[PDB]
Amino acid sequence: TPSQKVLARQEKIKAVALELFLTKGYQETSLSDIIKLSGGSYSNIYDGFKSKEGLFFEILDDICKKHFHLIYSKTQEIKNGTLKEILTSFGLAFIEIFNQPEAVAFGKIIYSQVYDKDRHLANWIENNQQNFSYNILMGFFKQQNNSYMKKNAEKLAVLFCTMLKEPYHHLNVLINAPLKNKKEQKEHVEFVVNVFLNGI
Amino acid sequence: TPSQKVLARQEKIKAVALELFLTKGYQETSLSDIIKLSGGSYSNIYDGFKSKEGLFFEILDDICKKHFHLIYSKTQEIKNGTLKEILTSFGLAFIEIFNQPEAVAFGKIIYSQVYDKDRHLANWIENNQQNFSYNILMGFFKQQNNSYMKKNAEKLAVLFCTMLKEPYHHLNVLINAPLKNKKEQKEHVEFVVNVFLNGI
Ligand SMILES: C[C@@H](CCC(=O)NCCS(=O)(=O)O)[C@H]1CC[C@H]2[C@@H]3[C@H](O)C[C@H]4C[C@@H](O)CC[C@]4(C)[C@H]3C[C@H](O)[C@]12C
Ligand SMILES: C[C@@H](CCC(=O)NCCS(=O)(=O)O)[C@H]1CC[C@H]2[C@@H]3[C@H](O)C[C@H]4C[C@@H](O)CC[C@]4(C)[C@H]3C[C@H](O)[C@]12C
Repeated sequence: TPSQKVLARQEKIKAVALELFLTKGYQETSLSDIIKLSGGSYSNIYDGFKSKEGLFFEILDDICKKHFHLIYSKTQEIKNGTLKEILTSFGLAFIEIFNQPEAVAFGKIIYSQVYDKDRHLANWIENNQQNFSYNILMGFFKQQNNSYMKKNAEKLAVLFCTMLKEPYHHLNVLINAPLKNKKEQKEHVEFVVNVFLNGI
Repeated sequence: TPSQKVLARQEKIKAVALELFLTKGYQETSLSDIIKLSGGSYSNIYDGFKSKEGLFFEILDDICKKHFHLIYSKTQEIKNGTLKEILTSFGLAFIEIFNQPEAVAFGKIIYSQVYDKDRHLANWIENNQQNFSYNILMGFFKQQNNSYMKKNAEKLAVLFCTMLKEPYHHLNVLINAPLKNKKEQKEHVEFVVNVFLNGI
């Protein structure tokens, strides 16, 4: 179908963009580099891919959606659902995702944009709030028959993700600190889940 | 004294460096810009100020020391010392420090260095571990007559600072999200202190 060829073309451009970002580097790579190796698979006209930044964020679109459904699945595998084991299932999947080299590579690209005057990032984050994983946790907190947990649901979701992610991701990104292996992941999630549920 | 003039000279160069960073911008500013308006108050020779990055991190040296002693004082004002009120005194001072425009401006400079091949940042962080504020909390946790708190002291210190700082600072820095006013600060610290001490 024409629509399928359209989508196949978009995917070729994104893969080319990503490959350049990884080999040549995000800052080194220009739009014309991407048009160049996309060939005539990109005709300058019909695109919403109007820039290097726009393409990066189209790639991020997909990755966010992919991570969301993966975390959601792992979490909804548990039907029984104590808060402790839902936290723990969310935690394990979330932290694993942040301990891949990819998470660091993308992290660096985003950090490097701190002085961008086009505000692609702010627009992206504001237009995609519903696609972030913390929403998954937020939904469970609501379901909890607890005054405190329903009313603070979003902030608790965000608190939990933060305790898991930081400052480890920040250090992976800024000074390329070592990732956590599987065991350390497990340990950190459990450590965090206890403090969160039961306090020190 | 010669030693006092030496120090006065160093301070002039740092103030010039900082002023440029704030008005012209960190990336826009070059070492020669700094030498330029430092005048002959900088003779190229005796300095350890061998670069724009080195100067930035000399400025950061002072700021870190200043924040450390300020938090330490506010914390040691309390002699009575329940864990709750020591956490709360550390929290209020810490979060206030991160909700100043300065914290954001410096944050952006650091983030922008993510692709620096000189690794000034990693060296700086590794050489100044003892000067970070989390050490203050770490010391209290040790003093607590608690097996769990003494053995995890550093990680608990780092956990607490993180729950306070993130992801708010990250968003101030990346997309210039609004700072918390005094009331929101107070609210967040208390919110966080409860979860930390007592769990949800
Ligand atoms: C800026 C970070 C803050 C997280 C967030 O957006 N929380 C919202 C809090 S709030 O209720 O609106 O206050 C997140 C948001 C989007 C994140 C990035 C997108 O997630 C990019 C991905 C790649 C993925 O595997 C997820 C991690 C990551 C490599 C992210 C790193 C980064 O620190 C970002 C920018
Ligand atoms: C990278 C951040 C992580 C904090 C940290 O170093 N924790 C150590 C954890 S661990 O036990 O070694 O694992 C911190 C460390 C030094 C921090 C920067 C220095 O603090 C620069 C200052 C300016 C000050 O007012 C403090 C905040 C800040 C504007 C910082 C922002 C930033 O996110 C940094 C880089």
